[PDB]
Amino acid sequence: MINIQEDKLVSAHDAEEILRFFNCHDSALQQEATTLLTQEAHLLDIQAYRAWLEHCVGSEVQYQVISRELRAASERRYKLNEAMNVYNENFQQLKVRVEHQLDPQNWGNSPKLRFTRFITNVQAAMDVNDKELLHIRSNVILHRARRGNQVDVFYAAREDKWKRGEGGVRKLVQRFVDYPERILQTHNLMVFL
Amino acid sequence: MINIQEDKLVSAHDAEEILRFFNCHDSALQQEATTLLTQEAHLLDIQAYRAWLEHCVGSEVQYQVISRELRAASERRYKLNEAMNVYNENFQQLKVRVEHQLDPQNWGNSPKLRFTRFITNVQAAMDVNDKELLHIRSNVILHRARRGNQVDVFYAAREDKWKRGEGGVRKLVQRFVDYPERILQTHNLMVFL
Amino acid sequence: MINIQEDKLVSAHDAEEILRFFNCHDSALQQEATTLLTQEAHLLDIQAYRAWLEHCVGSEVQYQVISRELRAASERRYKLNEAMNVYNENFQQLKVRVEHQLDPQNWGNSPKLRFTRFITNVQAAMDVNDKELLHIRSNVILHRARRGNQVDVFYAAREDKWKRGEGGVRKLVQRFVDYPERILQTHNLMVFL
Amino acid sequence: MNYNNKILVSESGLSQKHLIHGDEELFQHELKTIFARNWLFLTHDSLIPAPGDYVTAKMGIDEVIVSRQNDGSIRAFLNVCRHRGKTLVSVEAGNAKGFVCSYHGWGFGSNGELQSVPFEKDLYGESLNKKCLGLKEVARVESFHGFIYGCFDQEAPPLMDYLGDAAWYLEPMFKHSGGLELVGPPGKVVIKANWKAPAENFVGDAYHVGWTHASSLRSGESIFSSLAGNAALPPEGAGLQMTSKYGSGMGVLWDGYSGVHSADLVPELMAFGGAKQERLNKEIGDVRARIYRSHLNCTVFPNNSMLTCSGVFKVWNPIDANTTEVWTYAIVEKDMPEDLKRRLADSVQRTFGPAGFWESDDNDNMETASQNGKKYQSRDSDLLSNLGFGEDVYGDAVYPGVVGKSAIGETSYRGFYRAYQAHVSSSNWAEFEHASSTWHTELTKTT
Amino acid sequence: MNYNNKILVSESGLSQKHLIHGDEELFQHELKTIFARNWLFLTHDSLIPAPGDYVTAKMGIDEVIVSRQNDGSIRAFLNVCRHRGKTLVSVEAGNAKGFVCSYHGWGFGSNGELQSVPFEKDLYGESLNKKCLGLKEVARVESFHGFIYGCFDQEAPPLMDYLGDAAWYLEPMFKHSGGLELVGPPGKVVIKANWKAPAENFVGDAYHVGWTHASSLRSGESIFSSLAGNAALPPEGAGLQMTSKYGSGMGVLWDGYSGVHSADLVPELMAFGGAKQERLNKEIGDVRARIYRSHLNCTVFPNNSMLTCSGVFKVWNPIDANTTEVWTYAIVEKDMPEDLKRRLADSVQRTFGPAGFWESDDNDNMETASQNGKKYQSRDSDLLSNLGFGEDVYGDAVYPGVVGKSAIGETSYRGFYRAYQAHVSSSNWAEFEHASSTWHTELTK
Amino acid sequence: MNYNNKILVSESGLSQKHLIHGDEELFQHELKTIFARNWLFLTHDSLIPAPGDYVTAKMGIDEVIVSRQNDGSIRAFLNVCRHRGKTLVSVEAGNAKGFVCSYHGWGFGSNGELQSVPFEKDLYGESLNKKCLGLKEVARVESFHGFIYGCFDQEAPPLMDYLGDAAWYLEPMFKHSGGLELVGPPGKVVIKANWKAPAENFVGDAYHVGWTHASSLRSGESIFSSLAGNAALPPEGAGLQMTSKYGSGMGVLWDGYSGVHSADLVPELMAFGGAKQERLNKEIGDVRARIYRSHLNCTVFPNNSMLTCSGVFKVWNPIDANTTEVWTYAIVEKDMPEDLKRRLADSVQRTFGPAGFWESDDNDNMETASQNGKKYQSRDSDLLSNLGFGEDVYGDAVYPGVVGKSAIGETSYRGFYRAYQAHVSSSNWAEFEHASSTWHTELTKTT
Ligand code: FES
Ligand code: FES
Ligand code: FES
Ligand SMILES: [Fe+3]
Ligand SMILES: [Fe+3]
Ligand SMILES: [Fe+3]
Repeated sequence: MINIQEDKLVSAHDAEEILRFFNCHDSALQQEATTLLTQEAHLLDIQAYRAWLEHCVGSEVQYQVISRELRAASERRYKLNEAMNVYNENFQQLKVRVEHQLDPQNWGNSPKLRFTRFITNVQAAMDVNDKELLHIRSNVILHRARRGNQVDVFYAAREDKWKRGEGGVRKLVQRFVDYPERILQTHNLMVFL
Repeated sequence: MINIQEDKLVSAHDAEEILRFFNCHDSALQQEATTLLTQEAHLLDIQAYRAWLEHCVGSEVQYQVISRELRAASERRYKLNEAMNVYNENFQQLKVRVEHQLDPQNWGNSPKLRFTRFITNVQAAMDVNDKELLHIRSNVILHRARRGNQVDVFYAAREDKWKRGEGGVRKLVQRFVDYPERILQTHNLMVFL
Repeated sequence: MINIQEDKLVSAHDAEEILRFFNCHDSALQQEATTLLTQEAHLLDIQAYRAWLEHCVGSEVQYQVISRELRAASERRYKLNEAMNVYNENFQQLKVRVEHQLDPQNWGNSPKLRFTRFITNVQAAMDVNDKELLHIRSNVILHRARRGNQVDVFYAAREDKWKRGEGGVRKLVQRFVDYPERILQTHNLMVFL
Repeated sequence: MNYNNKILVSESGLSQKHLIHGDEELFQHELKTIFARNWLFLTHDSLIPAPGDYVTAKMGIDEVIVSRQNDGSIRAFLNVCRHRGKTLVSVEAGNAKGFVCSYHGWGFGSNGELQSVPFEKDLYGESLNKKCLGLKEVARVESFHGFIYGCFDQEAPPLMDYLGDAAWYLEPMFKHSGGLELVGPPGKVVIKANWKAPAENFVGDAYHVGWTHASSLRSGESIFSSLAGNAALPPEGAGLQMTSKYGSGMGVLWDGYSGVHSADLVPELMAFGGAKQERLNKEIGDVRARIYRSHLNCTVFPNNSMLTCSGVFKVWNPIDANTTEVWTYAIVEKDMPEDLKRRLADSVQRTFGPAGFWESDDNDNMETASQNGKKYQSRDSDLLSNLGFGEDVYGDAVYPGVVGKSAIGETSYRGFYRAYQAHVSSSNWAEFEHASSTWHTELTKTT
Repeated sequence: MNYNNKILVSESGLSQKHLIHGDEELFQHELKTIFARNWLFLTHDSLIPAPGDYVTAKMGIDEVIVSRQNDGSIRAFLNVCRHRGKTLVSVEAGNAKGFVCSYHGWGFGSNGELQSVPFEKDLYGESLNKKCLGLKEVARVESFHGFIYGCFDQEAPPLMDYLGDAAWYLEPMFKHSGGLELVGPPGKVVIKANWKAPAENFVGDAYHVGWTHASSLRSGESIFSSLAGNAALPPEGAGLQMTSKYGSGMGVLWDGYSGVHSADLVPELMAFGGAKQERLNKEIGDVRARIYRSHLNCTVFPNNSMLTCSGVFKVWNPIDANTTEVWTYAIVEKDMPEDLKRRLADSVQRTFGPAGFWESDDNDNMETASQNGKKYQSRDSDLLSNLGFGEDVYGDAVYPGVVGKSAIGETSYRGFYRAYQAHVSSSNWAEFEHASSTWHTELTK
Repeated sequence: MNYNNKILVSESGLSQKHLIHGDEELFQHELKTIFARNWLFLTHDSLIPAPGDYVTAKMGIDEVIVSRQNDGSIRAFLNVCRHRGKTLVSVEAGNAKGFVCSYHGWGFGSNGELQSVPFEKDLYGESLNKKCLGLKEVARVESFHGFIYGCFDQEAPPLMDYLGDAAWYLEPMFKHSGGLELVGPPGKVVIKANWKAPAENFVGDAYHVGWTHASSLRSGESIFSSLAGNAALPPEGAGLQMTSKYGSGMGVLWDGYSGVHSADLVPELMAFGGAKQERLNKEIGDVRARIYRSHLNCTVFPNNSMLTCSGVFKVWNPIDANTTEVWTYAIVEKDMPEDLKRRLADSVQRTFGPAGFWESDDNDNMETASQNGKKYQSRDSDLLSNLGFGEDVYGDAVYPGVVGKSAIGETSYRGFYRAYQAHVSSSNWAEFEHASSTWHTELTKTT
């Protein structure tokens, strides 16, 4: 496992997550995970946000994207809020964002936007305590193009928890992203990672 | 399934395509599809275009890449040609392009180009009527580098149809791409997506 | 197979490599390969370089990244050194690089760097002669972000050999990269591809 | 371009040349006459509360280190080593008593002094005069109820005088509320717009809200929802606009204490602000206590904007004429319950942050107005800001400054651009003063 | 640089300074003296056929809305709101009777008029004079057999006169064929070249084809295939070159009606052109009917180029001195069978579009000649355009303009850069006309 | 700016204005007075040994073709076709007798002559005067022990005279060792720094090593390991610094023959250099034979740097004021064992190439000092280069040039920037010569 006293660049949080996947790499879980992420990305890419909300997102979801302030690697005293939430949404907050996307007076969505998502590095592992809860980690490259020559590419690691709800449908109950570029160079972060 | 009267951003064509894959996600087909796309990308990356034409492309292929004109989300009256063809090729048109690539007086191919292709999000589903015909969807990031500091990166979703020919070899019979950036910023689109 | 007298753009080296994977595409090998590369990418991304050295890299490793001089497609006389080695490391040379990364006086690692790796196109095939030796080929997109608005994306094809050591753990014994952009536009190539 | 003569801004601020949003040469001239001369937002007490706490901030295109000293005061210094010009600090915030240059290891104090040089005695012997080699210091650093501003020009007016008539409107929320705190870290995003496009938008633009933000109004169910798509006009007496001598101004929307927050937060915010308003009636009177819980859309000249009550606090950091780095913080009243502070801070970022659904509606507006200022046929065109002109007053018995007595207008644009044109055509503060001696008369002219 | 005194183009157009492809200050001066003064391609009747139809287009770096009015006329306006300068329209084409600015909701008509302002009566009262707040209009808008051009300078010559002697060569295909239609949408790509590189290449460069395009000629088996790799020279009398007062010019390659199309389309095209040429002999005589079915490589000054018969139609939209956004459309004769139109249009994009295998052979030529114009030691170097000089005539009995009587030459470069130099060193059309009073004498010197 | 009057470098080179690393207009003036005027590194005999061998190289921002002629001489030509200006050659190296432009097919010889034009007789007839249409030629091409430099200005001093006093220090390794060879292909990387930042760093900066390279020093176990993190100072008499009339200069670190190379290579290198030194004692005396096996950090004015003994050879190719394309080669002694040459070359790239762990430690130093030179408050600030000033000598009996007798100092900065300021404010070589008539006196002023 990771010895974070010797591996001095590793955070405690990163060491915990890798411990969860380096053990169990079950083949049926991998294929389920891959299928879930590929279908979720397809829905999002064709801008079927209502369907995304209905079929992929759990009602107890926490959908969070943070931006972490840059601090000295040796910092030990300064302890004010470390991060801000770019997203920190519940299901109703997502629904407001979906309504705003589909409103015909959302002027920025004419001409229609073009989205293409590339999902890779999928890892899946069942939670020890909650046997209906699956931890899925994956990485995404998201390309958004619009209005002729505006092109914005987002990159990120996604730490998800997916849970069987009713129907036996595994739905997103937590997504956590620590956005890797501190200063966004994509005009905004108005995309669903 | 997608209700495009509620999911107002979705096109009819995109709603059709997702219907085909959200049902059948057969493991053997996925593995076959992944192998096909990985080997096709490998051949193309090392610039083995004759072998690509021989082993991956069907004689009845339609190889098409469009660029669609940007129109108002609420447009209903203007109905002139919506898209132009960046590619719209039959087998013989592909052969002309492959001869042009391998000709020693193709001055643009010296120093040799470098190509690296990233294929993700593979989905596969058998056609309902033609049981020899497999629908494969995948996304590609294509990196092209040349002449020291020229770097062009292409991004797209590919809708394919692959068919068993003779030998039992599954070959490309249709590729359709709706290129996501309307104004290209890569100097040209002279690569095979 | 590739006929390099007809497929004139293909190098002899590229022809050989594709011959090794176009035959054997064993499913258990593919999953093992995929798991190896995903875990290796995970360790590198969280900057657990000691753990990477301990669990993924063999003691006989040759870790090599070249930059190849741009020459005429038709060149046949000039035969001086074709490539320089950006990396060409043994285990001890990797260890010095890992110490340098973890040293607290490595000023360029404060604020902490952010790394995300996207591994695709995984191919695996057992060596004909050494039955403990697995050839793995994969492509990588490496995103490196730091200091607010510095963003460097690296793209490459990796030709690896992974060997079972003691414990039955498959470890890296050779990585070869021919870096596709001649002039680097990422400030340096100080990342582990 | 001759900046002494060129009329970039017409008389009374009624129109501006479109090239002001695109001309790179004027951008470089603003670095001299706007950003080297005026008061620029640095940080808040709440971000550097203890001795040695520091943040890095931009002042125009320069970067400074802002540090809490041992005696409680705040000093700010160029983030540039005095030896061979390396950037001294490469993080956004921390705590330290000194900053060591990683090039040759020169050690500076938190007080900007050059305290050590590696091997001084063997290398420089006695030749190095360390007293003259302290970090270049920001001459003026002052506070407005914990909000810290800096200015490189020692002749600038005191910060309170620079706020002019605008301070009166801000004081109910900034001061009589008990005080605000700034919630960090800020969201940071680069837009392809001139810094003046968002600055003008926040200073005085209530006109755009129902049309630009129609979808955000309709999806969120905030108190201004009924404006979506211009379905209704705010009622007679819904608010006011003001502007001041040094350029700051704002719009006032009476009673809108929950601002842009969605329905989920409305009831708690309205209850909290109504209760505090009831206590402030006795301390500062009915009018000021009502300003406290009224939504203020303000720009503090040149490039610091805010929405009181919504709690949005913005810095439009200039990069070049079509590039601006937007920093977004939340401002919260110190005596709110901690849970409500957190939710309000999240809600500020949800609406106006990097993935803000309201802020994203504004991108195309800002970016194309700015980029069209580079286009040949638009450089010499006039951007109009005449709405309400002829009805503004000065010297009113209740509301100070140049005031327009209606919620929707362009009063604040006119005062912003009048001060802008006076800076750009002046060499120093004295000349600005001379050019501004009839400022309120020029702005109320036809009235 | 003093543009009144700087010789950028030498006498008779024989050479130009290499900095004209790289200097940003001269690019900014070209906006004033080239792109605010001359006629620039906007659209065709076939892309805005019905009342309300509109497209956006560039005019230099400015962007305009080009709209079909209710009376059948066409007006073009700057795509910029009269209030606080937002871009009014953000799509490339559509149909509407008005355009609403999404910033504050000002509503403009298709005719440019400010028709409504949200809550005008409560906010502006009677103060807003909407009649003075219409969209800034393009002063001159004129058609050439359906091809619509605009010009911001009211003093420009009429479009027909500005075409001067080039119109004669274009009329067989544009007018006597029955008329062309433009097939949209255009492919759009950005290249790292000056807008003059491709414009000069299309106006007069038949020299480069056999060498630059050797691989495309050999792969596709088009009618010029035997030129690949300079294996042959076009025969004596294979074509001609011409140039005209205001800058437009072109090369003629006798009889090459299938132009650059590969062997799959050759026979149908050649049959279609041969049959129409047979009918046009009676209408407009043997010479003009043969020009109809001959390959014309033309540039309409400054930055619109075309290949008739191949059916390539290009706009070289300037972005900066080393950046150009290339728009590629297809042009097709209205009376061809629809299936042959479609195949011809796909073929135009296959050879010269965004993934054109011919156009892609030209990128390094255009981009490195342009970028080398910034390099210190090349700024003051001379780019040569003297091939054929001393052999051009004017006033010929059959072919009008300054004409060089052979297929490969640089006559059209010299006319293009003579007109370019007279605009750059002139403040208005009157001074251009005074600098061009001996234009054909300077070119045939 | 007026560059006769504009004084960018103070007297005796003690300080420079920080805008020299960021001003785009000064960069364009450096193209005229630095890069069109001085000698620039092209290539080595070892990379173009046979007739027809050629490489492309940059000279400032221009690109040239450097070709070995049939008579064994070397000629260099602008890489630009004489017709319509296309780049002629698009590869980095090869062997050919001629170069054909792929635009219209003009064929040029290896000697720059226009030899053929497609269909000349039928198209041009007798009108084309091919003799006047040869490739524009670099006027001056000279060799220093196989190292080939080019200069566009025919008035320049001979290369040996331009090396001035620095040639004495280089000659033990470049000439009396039996000669060096350059190992190609170079690593090529773009950094966001001004070309002067690395040039200054290599010419004279021993001061930064222990602090900037602390982690490299401590991870690899080279002969300078004990300097890591400023734990130790090099002993009295550890080295020296020098500078010369035309700007070239260098530090000397006595006996450091294995240079930056890690423990793996140290013993072999130390044995090889000691043995060669022992034979050189008799040929050139003790002092020069010790200079041979002593580490030299040198910049050959303006933008060629090297580390002898470490074997690093660099070209800092200017792109714009904050962009430089860095070329890295290895230099090895021709009589070393081939297997040693290979390991030394890989070790050069390991420490200073594209993924060099030492070179990477310098990036932030170079890039932020360069980029801060664009910032408004730092343009007119002074970068200091006064360490050791007042102790330099000239005319010493053993060590020629302007010499500072200690390992750590800024003597070589002063001489680099003195020559820089004399070029920038002159129109030609005669004026540089007039401005440099008291060059050593100005540099040793207070000694
Ligand atoms: S640049 Fe800071 S100590 Fe030298
Ligand atoms: S900018 Fe168009 S209505 Fe205001
Ligand atoms: S540009 Fe070189 S032959 Fe014409
Ligand atoms: Fe807004
Ligand atoms: Fe061509
Ligand atoms: Fe260093």
